Amino acid sequence: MNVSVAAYLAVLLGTFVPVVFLVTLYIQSESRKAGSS
Amino acid sequence: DFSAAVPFLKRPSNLDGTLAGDVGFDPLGFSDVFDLRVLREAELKHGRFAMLAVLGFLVQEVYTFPFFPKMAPVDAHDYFVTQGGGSQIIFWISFVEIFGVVALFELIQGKRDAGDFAFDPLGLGKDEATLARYKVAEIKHARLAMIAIGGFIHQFWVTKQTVLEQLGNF
Amino acid sequence: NFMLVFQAEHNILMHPFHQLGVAGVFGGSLFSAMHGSLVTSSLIRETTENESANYGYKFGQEEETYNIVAAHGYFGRLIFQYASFNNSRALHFFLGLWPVVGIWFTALGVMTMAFNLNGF
Amino acid sequence: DTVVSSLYKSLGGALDKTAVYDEEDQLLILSDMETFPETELGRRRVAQAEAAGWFTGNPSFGKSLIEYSEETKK
Amino acid sequence: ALRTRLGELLRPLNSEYGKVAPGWGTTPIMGFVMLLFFLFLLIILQIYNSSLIIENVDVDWASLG
Amino acid sequence: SGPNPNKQPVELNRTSLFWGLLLIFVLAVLFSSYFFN
Amino acid sequence: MTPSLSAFINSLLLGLFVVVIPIGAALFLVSQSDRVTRT
Amino acid sequence: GLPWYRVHTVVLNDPGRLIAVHLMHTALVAGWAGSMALYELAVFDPSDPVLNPMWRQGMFVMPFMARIGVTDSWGGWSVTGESVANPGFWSFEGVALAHIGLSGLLFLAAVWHWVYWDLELFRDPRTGNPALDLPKIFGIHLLLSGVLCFGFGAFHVTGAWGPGIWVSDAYGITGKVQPVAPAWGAEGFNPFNPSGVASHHIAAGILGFLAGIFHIAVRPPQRLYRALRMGNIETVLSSSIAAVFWSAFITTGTMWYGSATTPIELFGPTRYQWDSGYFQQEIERRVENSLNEGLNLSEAWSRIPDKLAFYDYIGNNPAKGGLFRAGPMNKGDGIAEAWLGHPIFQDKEGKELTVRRMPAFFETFPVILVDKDGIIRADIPFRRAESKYSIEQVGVTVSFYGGKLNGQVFKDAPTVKKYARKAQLGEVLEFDRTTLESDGVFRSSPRGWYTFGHANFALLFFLGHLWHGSRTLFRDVFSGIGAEVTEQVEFGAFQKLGDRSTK
Amino acid sequence: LYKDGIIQGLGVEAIPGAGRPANLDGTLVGDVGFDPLGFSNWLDLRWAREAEIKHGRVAMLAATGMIVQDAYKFPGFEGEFGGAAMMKLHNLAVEQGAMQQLLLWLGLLEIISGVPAIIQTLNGSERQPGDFGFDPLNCGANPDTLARRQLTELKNGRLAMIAVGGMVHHYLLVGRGPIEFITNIPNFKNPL
Ligand code: CLA
Ligand code: CLA
Ligand code: CLA
Ligand SMILES: CC1=C(C#C/C(C)=C/C=C/C(C)=C/C=C/C=C(C)/C=C/C=C(\C)C#CC2=C(C)C[C@@H](O)CC2(C)C)C(C)(C)C[C@H](O)C1
Ligand SMILES: CC1=C(C#C/C(C)=C/C=C/C(C)=C/C=C/C=C(C)/C=C/C=C(C)/C=C/C2=C(C)CCCC2(C)C)C(C)(C)C[C@H](O)C1
Ligand SMILES: CC1=C(C#C/C(C)=C/C=C/C(C)=C/C=C/C=C(C)/C=C/C=C(C)/C=C/C2=C(C)CCCC2(C)C)C(C)(C)C[C@H](O)C1
Ligand SMILES: CC1=CCCC(C)(C)[C@H]1/C=C/C(C)=C/C=C/C(C)=C/C=C/C=C(C)/C=C/C=C(C)/C=C/C1=C(C)CCCC1(C)C
Repeated sequence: MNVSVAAYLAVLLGTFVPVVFLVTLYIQSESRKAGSS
Repeated sequence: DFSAAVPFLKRPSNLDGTLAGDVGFDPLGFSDVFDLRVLREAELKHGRFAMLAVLGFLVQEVYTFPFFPKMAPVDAHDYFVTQGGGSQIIFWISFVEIFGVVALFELIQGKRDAGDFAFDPLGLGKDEATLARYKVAEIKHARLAMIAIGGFIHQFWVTKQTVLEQLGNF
Repeated sequence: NFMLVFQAEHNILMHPFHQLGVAGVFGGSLFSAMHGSLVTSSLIRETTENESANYGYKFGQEEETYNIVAAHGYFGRLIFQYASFNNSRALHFFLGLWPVVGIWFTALGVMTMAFNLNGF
Repeated sequence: DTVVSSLYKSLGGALDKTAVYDEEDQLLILSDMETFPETELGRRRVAQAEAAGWFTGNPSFGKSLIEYSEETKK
Repeated sequence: ALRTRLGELLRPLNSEYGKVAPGWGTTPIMGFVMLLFFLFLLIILQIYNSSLIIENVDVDWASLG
Repeated sequence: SGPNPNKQPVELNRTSLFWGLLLIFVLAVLFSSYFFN
Repeated sequence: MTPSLSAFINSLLLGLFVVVIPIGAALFLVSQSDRVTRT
Repeated sequence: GLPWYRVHTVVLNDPGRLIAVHLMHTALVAGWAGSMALYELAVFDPSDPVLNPMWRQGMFVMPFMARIGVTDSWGGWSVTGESVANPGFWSFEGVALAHIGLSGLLFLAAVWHWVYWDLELFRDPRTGNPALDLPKIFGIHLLLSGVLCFGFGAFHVTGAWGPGIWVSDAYGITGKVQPVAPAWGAEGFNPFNPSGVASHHIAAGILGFLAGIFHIAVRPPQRLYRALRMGNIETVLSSSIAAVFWSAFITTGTMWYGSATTPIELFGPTRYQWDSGYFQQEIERRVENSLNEGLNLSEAWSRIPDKLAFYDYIGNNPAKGGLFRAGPMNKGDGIAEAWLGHPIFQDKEGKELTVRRMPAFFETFPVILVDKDGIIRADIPFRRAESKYSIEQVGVTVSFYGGKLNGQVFKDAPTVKKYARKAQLGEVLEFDRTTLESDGVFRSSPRGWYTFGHANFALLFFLGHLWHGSRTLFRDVFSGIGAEVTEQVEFGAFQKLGDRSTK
Repeated sequence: LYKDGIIQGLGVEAIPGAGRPANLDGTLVGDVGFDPLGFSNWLDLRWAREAEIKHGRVAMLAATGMIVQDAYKFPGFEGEFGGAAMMKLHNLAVEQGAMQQLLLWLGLLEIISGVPAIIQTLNGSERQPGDFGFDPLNCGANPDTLARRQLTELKNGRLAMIAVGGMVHHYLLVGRGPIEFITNIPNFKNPL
């Protein structure tokens, strides 16, 4: 299969960057909830 | 109540009648929208330009200076925009008009009369009565020359005949 | 591939049961969007400006989270009064009915074109 | 009145002069939250739910950061 | 809170928040110019659409030269 | 110029975390077969 | 003036006198006749 | 707290921080412009402008530099094909570096405005709260826009104090940056008249300038102030998104259909030049008047420039690419090397057959050789059995005229079929498929990609305009509805909807 | 009002049995009480009569115009236009510019005299509608002569507008100019 090579970077980083963004937004929020108590 | 110049129209308010040649003629009513002194200065300046232009139009036709070539008045502008003189004249007019700007700023604050520059080099109209008659004569002749310069030039365009020529042969 | 071969051999698009299924799914989307829009539009104010409106509803609460009267009146003015479902239970029965009946009909249409009773 | 006066270039906008200051605060979200009285049936139902244990194990559920934070500070 | 030279220079340009002319103001001429601009947009749209063929206006690549 | 009164916290509850992770992973699944070509 | 330009100007005139002006006049008359109370 | 989709609303009522975020966005956009220019220059091949122009190499942002003056490089080459001896600073490289520097400066300004936010400029003297006098700020911005528009029209585009703009002939063969005099009158509204650009940018600019003087001077009416929520900045956001998607649709249309502001040698031809045979007709009339001058087919076709023959080719069509066929146009068919000439198809007797051309709609089109009147004469059959119009039965020969394959008369059926397949795609060319490892599937030119992107952005920004107009007009009920709604929404309670003075 | 209650005025009624319009009282001249389609309610009788009077004036000039232009073409104008009459003349005149100069000068009169006077009357000026001041011969000084005169200017002018129309319409239908049209009265033996 003559597939593209930057498509690996495209798929992997376009999955990674939003995923880490969501994980950071969740962890930040939880930390803040724990710190409030 | 009603302007003598335009009887069906009402008298324009700011045109009380003090200024020379004021016959209550302001149908569109610019005086109501802008300072009358600025408009009077513009009138006098344009009209003085036009009086000089009307005289020079004929004086050039009868007599063009020998050091310069003979061109009908309108054909000359294009000549001297290259000869060099055109620049000199328009240059000096700008120089005087900078002090004209300063005088206009005085006019806005009311420290100077409209169309007044104390030019009585030879004390012609030094009489109060005469200066009035002269002020009336000046504004009329200016208002006439505004029409005359436009006619002269526009006639050359539609008919290649310096006014003196055209009048001679219609 | 199965779609294209089915259309080639049976003309499912012209078969009226598939058209009922298309009506079912399109109407399901229409009524889903409409019902969600009207419930979200008439949410009772229970939330501050720096807070998501969804937190105005507490799980297991007894009171309604939105004004049925406001949504009903808005939809009545939108089309005409008689069209609106003033009853909520009838509304939700209709919501459950339209797509279920549409998909029943299109499933039955495929079942009948299995035995080669084709579209028009 | 005149043509130029009619447009009232001089009078600010043709109809515009002496402008007032608008009072309404256009960037203002209403905040009149409504209180719903607790019925007797509601008290019975929450009593059963608390006996079963529905009010424990996740005290922050259904609450925003700000709401739960202000609650935890009482 | 902070006062600066440019802030002082530009303060008159941000000192009339909420100042409104009373009544309808200039809305009639606003609507008239709206009508005129609508007509202009319609004219140019129909020109390129070639529903409004104007003499000496050849809407084509060949008009370039 | 001192503390900003417009500072606000930001949150992402766990349900929203799972929704976002699911959206990103499914978009990756859908568009990977088109990026590789 | 090309035929297309004449057609365009005529279309504007008929849009005025067949759609805009009739609807506006009807709205004005009906709004002035059937008036709300206690406004 | 503030959910992830409301996070940028904290800066709604903080004008200094709003200027900061606008500055950061501007910095990022300028940095993108510079970086894209640098990458394009890194991957650009300026050797061959006639068979490997900018638009064949996937050059998206460089044509916009070349459109309004920047046609030279510090490396001693020009997009027009000439060799530059003494390039100025404002080359492609200089423009890129200037954009990067502006990005850095805008970033620093964003940092300063983010830190120093509490300025007295943003605080209302009457109330002391942070505020923006949006109607007057608009007048100031409209003054600036009018001044810039008039300056661009009067100095840059006319070349009085600028380079001018890109102007080209009818067929994209001889194009260059040059001044354009303003076309006052109806001819300025021809979209394919470049002069109409100057006439626009002067006149419109003047009106914009005058409009600025109005909006700084004249306060809004109270009626429009309360109706449009002029004290709410989200009104400005909604109206700006509205105007922005309007402009996006207009630019999309002028890109796809073409105009004087989208030259073909900067963005490739349009689909409609292929559909109408725009270049085929020109080549045909050129060779026809050459034949009328006494020349023969070989000489007549040899006078056709390679660039014009290159335009008459379906691979250059923007309507042949694909959504996920990514990269330069050279990544598809290949890098064009040479033109093999016109393949006249002399049938067995000597009649001139012609291969029917592929329409853009069809991914694969049958090879049929229609007659002069067009009855099908020969074709490449799918089913060979019981074949009537096979080239074997009819008998066809390919005589090449012009190009590198000039004066060659192939008369075997196989070699006739091979060039019938090529003639199906318009003019026949030689391609290098090894430099970029091309895969033989057509791509879209920058014209098509611009059209795609900006059409989608225009639709999405229509959605955004709807959303923000809804928000600014429904600010009071943002968090939800109160108890007042129940009384007014009853049928017949009030004579007029909403108003409660009625009944 | 000349013969108020006799030829003009309240008592009179163009369509008797039908009430005098609500806004058509006595003062306006030429009020026989005829506003069948009730424009009076929606329109400013001021603008109304500015128009009626103006029209009737341009219509009289125009009617006489056509009638004279068919007896005595000024020779120079005649030679340039080659005997063209009515519409065709307008087409050729618009070429020699005759009609272009006329447009410029009448429009200049309007922008100088007509428009500002309209703004004033419609807002309190005592310059009653159509009352530009034009009495060079001061033909009427009597408060009486002048009423008869205003009524006659309105009415002679209405015949004017009806007839300009007829002359033009007849000219389109049949070739002849108005002096020509009465002669060859059937006018259908040759469209001309
Ligand atoms: C004499 C002076 C002068 C001259 C010569 C021109 C010349 C021009 N103007 Mg104009 N213009 C002038 C003065 C002048 N202008 C002034 C004083 C102003 C006021 C500031 C304007 C304002 C103005 C605007 C706002 C526009 C022009 C445009 C144009 C161009 C028209 C040809 C073209 O390519 O249209 C191509 C564009 C059109 C024909 C406009 C299409 C309009 C429709 C209604 C858009 C519909 C969009 C809608 C959302 C789509 C929905 C459906 C879709 C999704 C399927 C041309 C360069 C147009 C332009 O920029 O073109 C590139 C344009 O849009 N001018
Ligand atoms: C609207 C603006 C625009 C336009 C019209 C173009 C046009 C072009 N660019 Mg691009 N480009 C842009 C913006 C734009 N660019 C930006 C902002 C960047 C910076 C990142 C680049 C960076 C860039 C590079 C580095 C290159 C190009 C190149 C090209 C050319 C080929 C396009 C292509 O193959 O697309 C292919 C597009 C796709 C395969 C996807 C399109 C379909 C949609 C949008 C996908 C959406 C997926 C969605 C987000 C979900 C993902 C989920 C995730 C979890 C995986 C063409 C001339 C090439 C060229 O020839 O350069 C010389 C090239 O090498 N561009
Ligand atoms: C320049 C135009 C513009 C501006 C200034 C704003 C500004 C705003 N919008 Mg947005 N909006 C726009 C266009 C714009 N919008 C458009 C075109 C749409 C239609 C899709 C929307 C739809 C929209 C909605 C539905 C909502 C907003 C909201 C908001 C507010 C908060 C958004 C936020 O914090 O996002 C934070 C965003 C993120 C943390 C991540 C977003 C990632 C995106 C989806 C993908 C990657 C984008 C990429 C990097 C860059 C795009 C390039 C560009 C050329 C398109 C804010 C006032 C919210 C609001 O009103 O709150 C009160 C809200 O709910 N907007
Ligand atoms: C009532 C009224 C109004 C009005 C009005 C109306 C309808 C007014 C109509 C006015 C008319 C009909 C005016 C005609 C003027 C003709 C002139 C000056 C001819 C010039 C000829 C020349 C120079 C010549 C020539 C020649 C040349 C050069 C070349 C030769 O080979 C030929 C030739 C010899 C022919 C308005 C609308 C304002 C409203 C207002 O409320 C009052
Ligand atoms: C272009 C150009 C050049 C130039 C130039 C120059 C010097 C141009 C100058 C043009 C001028 C001065 C034109 C004046 C026009 C006046 C008009 C129409 C007045 C009408 C008044 C009327 C009808 C009055 C009416 C009236 C009123 C209101 C009140 C009283 C009654 C009535 C009399 C009826 C060059 C030669 C330098 C060459 C260069 O390459 C470019
Ligand atoms: C110059 C030019 C052209 C032109 C032109 C021109 C000059 C056109 C002029 C057109 C005019 C003046 C039309 C008038 C029509 C009047 C009508 C129908 C009146 C009916 C009245 C009735 C029924 C009254 C009835 C009544 C009567 C009797 C008794 C009392 C009750 C009452 C209801 C009042 C073109 C178009 C050819 C183009 C060319 O290139 C250039
Ligand atoms: C994900 C996705 C969605 C839709 C579109 C698309 C498919 C293309 C894709 C991509 C989208 C987007 C928005 C991509 C945009 C990329 C951007 C904005 C990249 C940014 C580039 C900016 C750069 C280098 C800036 C360089 C700046 C530098 C050195 C500054 C340095 C300096 C500083 C800081 C101080 C002064 C001195 C100096 C040296 C100038």
